[PDB]
Amino acid sequence: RPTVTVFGADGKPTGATEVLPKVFSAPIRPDIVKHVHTGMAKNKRQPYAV
Amino acid sequence: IKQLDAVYESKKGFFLPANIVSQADLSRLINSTEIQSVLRAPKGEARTKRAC
Amino acid sequence: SDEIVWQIINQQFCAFKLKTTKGQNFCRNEYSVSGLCNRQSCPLANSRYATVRQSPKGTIYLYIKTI
Amino acid sequence: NDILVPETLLKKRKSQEKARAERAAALEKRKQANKEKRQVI
Amino acid sequence: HFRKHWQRRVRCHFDQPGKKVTRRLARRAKAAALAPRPVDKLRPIVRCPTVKYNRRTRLGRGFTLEELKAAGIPRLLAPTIGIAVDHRRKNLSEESLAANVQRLKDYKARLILFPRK
Amino acid sequence: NKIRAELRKAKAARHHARMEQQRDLLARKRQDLDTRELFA
Amino acid sequence: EKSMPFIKHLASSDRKVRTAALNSLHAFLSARQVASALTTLDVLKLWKGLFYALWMCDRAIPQQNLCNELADLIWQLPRESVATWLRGFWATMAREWTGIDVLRMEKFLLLVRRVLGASFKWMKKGAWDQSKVDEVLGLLAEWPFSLAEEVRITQSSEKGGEIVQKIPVGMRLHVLDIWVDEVERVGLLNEDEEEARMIVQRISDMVDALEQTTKSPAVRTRSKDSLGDDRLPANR
Amino acid sequence: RKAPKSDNVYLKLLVKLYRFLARRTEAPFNKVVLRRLFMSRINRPPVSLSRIARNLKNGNEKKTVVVVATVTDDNRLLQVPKMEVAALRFTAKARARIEAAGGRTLTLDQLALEKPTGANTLLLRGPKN
RNA sequence: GGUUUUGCGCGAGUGUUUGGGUGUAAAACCCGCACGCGUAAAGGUGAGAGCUUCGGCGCAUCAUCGACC
Ligand SMILES: [Zn+2]
Repeated sequence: RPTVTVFGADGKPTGATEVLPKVFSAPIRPDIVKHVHTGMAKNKRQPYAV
Repeated sequence: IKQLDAVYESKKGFFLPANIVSQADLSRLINSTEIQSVLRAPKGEARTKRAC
Repeated sequence: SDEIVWQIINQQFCAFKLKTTKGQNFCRNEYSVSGLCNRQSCPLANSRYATVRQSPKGTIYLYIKTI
Repeated sequence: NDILVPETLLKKRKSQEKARAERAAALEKRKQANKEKRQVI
Repeated sequence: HFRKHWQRRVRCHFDQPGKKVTRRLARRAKAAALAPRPVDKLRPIVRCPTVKYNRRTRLGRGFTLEELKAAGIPRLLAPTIGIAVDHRRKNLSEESLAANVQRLKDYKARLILFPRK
Repeated sequence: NKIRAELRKAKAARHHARMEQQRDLLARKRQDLDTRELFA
Repeated sequence: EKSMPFIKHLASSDRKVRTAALNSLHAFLSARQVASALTTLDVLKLWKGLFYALWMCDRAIPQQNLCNELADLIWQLPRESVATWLRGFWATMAREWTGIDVLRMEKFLLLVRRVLGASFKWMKKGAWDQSKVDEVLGLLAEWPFSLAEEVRITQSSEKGGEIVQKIPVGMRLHVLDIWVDEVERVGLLNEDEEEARMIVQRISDMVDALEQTTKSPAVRTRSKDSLGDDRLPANR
Repeated sequence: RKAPKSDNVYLKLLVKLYRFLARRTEAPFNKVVLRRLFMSRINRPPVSLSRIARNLKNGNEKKTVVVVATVTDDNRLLQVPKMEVAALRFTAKARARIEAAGGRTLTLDQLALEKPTGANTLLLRGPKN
């Protein structure tokens, strides 16, 4: 799809449209997302020991 | 949405990756006029009748 | 990209998926013809779809989704 | 307002028609070969 | 290489995000005191010693006395206007001299000076 | 000392060889119907 | 350059916006001074937005009326620019043949049949205009029934660029299955007319050339079956 | 085998495509491409632009060179001939150098769409170890 | 810290996270010079997968004779 419609403050279409960027046509890779998200969620962690 | 093209261009050392598949709709790949014209006749059905 | 959408739903996660120990999986989507999580009856993976639903006034409607 | 048949469906029906006449012809070829085999055995 | 007690002398770095905040606050604390002035003093352009890094060029410690006098900056004024001064370094070639009295001349063009009282 | 000279010169020539390769990759990387322009 | 502010609206998600832009493209083609000066670069912009006009249309009976409306646009144009318009259609639909998914392919296969059906209708005035004959069939020799795998667009100069468009095999196999159906519809298969037998023959010789000189096995079997149909004058 | 080792959804999509083409076509090309899709990374070595060019040095030009691997660029090759390469992945320099010479880049699903039986193709494999 | 194998990104290059910038603040996002490892500093014949205008091309790899330092 070339364009995406821009909606107004009232919820109705304004009449202006924007072109969808190329990042929305990128590959969708669940294996990549899962691998990064597993290590990403570890990066906030705060150490514990006895 | 205007900036989305720019922020992904300004990322050095990275470009928008090329997919290994151009048409991800597999039904179009298989149920096409070009593929279906060249196939062999079907050797059987989905359910095989018990012979003996 | 209907095959890619099925690969995320079936293998990874679906919010409408009910898993039982009895061997069959169930679909909690209200727009499903059969409450089962197979490929032929997924409202999400199938861009073109049909279902039949009942309004509380008693009227039966045919819901058709096009791509 | 007639809603004509999809174009890809037309190619199925032509392919299905050739397959049915082929199966019908191969059935009669198989039947006549079986009749001759019962006499020869 | 764990023959000695490496258990008693192991140092982690969980203060790495916290030390960066302190270091950036120290640069902000310094710039509150020296409010119109830059944080860091001006430094000269020098050539790296060895044969491996002869072709590269880095910032030195301070400007030579001959570089300051050629630029027109008095020696006793330079530490008070943001110019670092090195008495140990010598020039030894006209290429080291000309690169630095261009740098000090470029510093003076971009410098705005306010009177004493 | 002529031996220790040419080990030092070899390491210097190895480092200068890498830096020339970095520049050459930069030089190589330097060397209306579109959808973002038609529907703009 | 030409002002074409309606190509943006042909891609809108609202049908009344798209209908207004399609009515606006009627006005652009009607203006005979601008329409006589349409370039190859100019028509490639139009058929791209016309492609997304059909790409967005929703239900079946809307799809058929739009396909017919896009077919009856050749009559709107002047005679000087009819050849480049059909060049735009075959070049655009070459660029996006694989990129259409399996559910939207039905309405675009109908669009090729309706446009090729309109081309054989246009060539009517020997009761057939020979100047129109070499244009439609010559453009049928360039994209569908070609002997080269690529078609060169525009001319090489200091003011021009470079567009080389491969003809996909799937386009060849579609025109092969619909070309007899279209020459029957407008009436080339009347056996009495000597001019009509000439036009049927020269495309029949054209596909027979594609039979013996292709390398795709898919084209080889599909072109043989198109020759072997009973409605053709030779096989009757 | 029974299943690809990969977790790419698109690589499983190509195996589904080439399981069908191996089953419903006599062509041995579809059988070997399917077997190379099941392979691991060390069993799919990359092919340089130079290795493709030296298998085109005979009258093998105007053949779709097909490689089930990643095509890499060779800086030791100064001139790249015109060629239609079909592969899994192209590196950024390799894709640009193929396109600058007037050549063309394919994916394996586009290859099966254009030549399903592998007609007039040229299969290449990368150097082992 | 070695090593083998699978998945993944990039590819003759690769590695943001010592550090700097920024922040909804131990997250996320960005990268200036270095640095580690690596790369750099075309022959015949015969088999051979695959293709084929059925004439023939011939991957990888092996073997045999050559070429050059
Ligand atoms: Zn489901």
